[PDB]
Amino acid sequence: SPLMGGFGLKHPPPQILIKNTPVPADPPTTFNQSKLNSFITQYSTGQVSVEIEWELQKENSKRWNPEIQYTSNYYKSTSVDFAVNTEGVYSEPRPIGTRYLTRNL
Amino acid sequence: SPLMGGFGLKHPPPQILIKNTPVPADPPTTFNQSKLNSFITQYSTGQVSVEIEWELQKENSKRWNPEIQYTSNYYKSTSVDFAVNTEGVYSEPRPIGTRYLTRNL
Amino acid sequence: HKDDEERFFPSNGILIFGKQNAARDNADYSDVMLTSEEEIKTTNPVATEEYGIVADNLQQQNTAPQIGTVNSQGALPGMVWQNRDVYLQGPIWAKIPHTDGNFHP
Repeated sequence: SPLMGGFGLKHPPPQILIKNTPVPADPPTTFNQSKLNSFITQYSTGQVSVEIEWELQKENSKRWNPEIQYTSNYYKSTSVDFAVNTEGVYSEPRPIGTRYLTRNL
Repeated sequence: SPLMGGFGLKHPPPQILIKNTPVPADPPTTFNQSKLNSFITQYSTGQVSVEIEWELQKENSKRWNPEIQYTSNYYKSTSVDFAVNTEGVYSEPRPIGTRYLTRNL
Repeated sequence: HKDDEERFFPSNGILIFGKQNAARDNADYSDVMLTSEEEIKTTNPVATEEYGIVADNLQQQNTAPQIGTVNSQGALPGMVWQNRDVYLQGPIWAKIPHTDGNFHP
């Protein structure tokens, strides 16, 4: 199990390598064996979609009293947590763990 | 809609009336027209089961930031909320409402 | 214990059963029944002895080699061992705690 947390996979999601294909600038009109180092300055943009299906383990608990749940703070604040501020900057105010429900050992 | 909250029903769950059938003590050996007022002292005990099926309206929300959730307090305390104390007395420490998730108007 | 040391036992490393009518607290040695796992001497280290000896430094022509006594040794590759014996008076099963990881549960 990976030490910084998560799922250890023998065959994880493969690395997806992307590169702009080099587009040479105008080569000389006399042949030169040297590799071309004059390239058209270039960048690419696009959209990337990743869809992950997760399987869930539903809690089947006979605990009587209410559990601890992750909740947003009810009290007023200058900005909404996990939202943008007045400058458009999205921020994550705290690290949300995963362990809130309880099980017996 | 009932003012103290809940579901207004034209035909609510019917009243379930229960009574110990009177068991007369020994009547006199000569006829008396008067209604009997001497009864064997009596009480009944038993188990009652009520099963209610509730339909749920699942939240279908595109809210980005986390919602307010009802949660138990994480901090230590003398007793567990919504549990029994050392004397076996079950107590409800607070009134838990129902409105924690959010909807747009 | 090792060979010819039946009188020795680990202080809290054996199952100790009480004889009939043994006191709950401060029962004498004659009132209890010490178990012995001497059968696993062949594979398991003696409970009251060190696992082995490891080097504690790098010997040079000016520094004599130093050895460290291993009093606690976790799992090493190639290690083999026997479990504790069961007893007529002893437990049969235990629930493996529901955890992410266990070693030889």
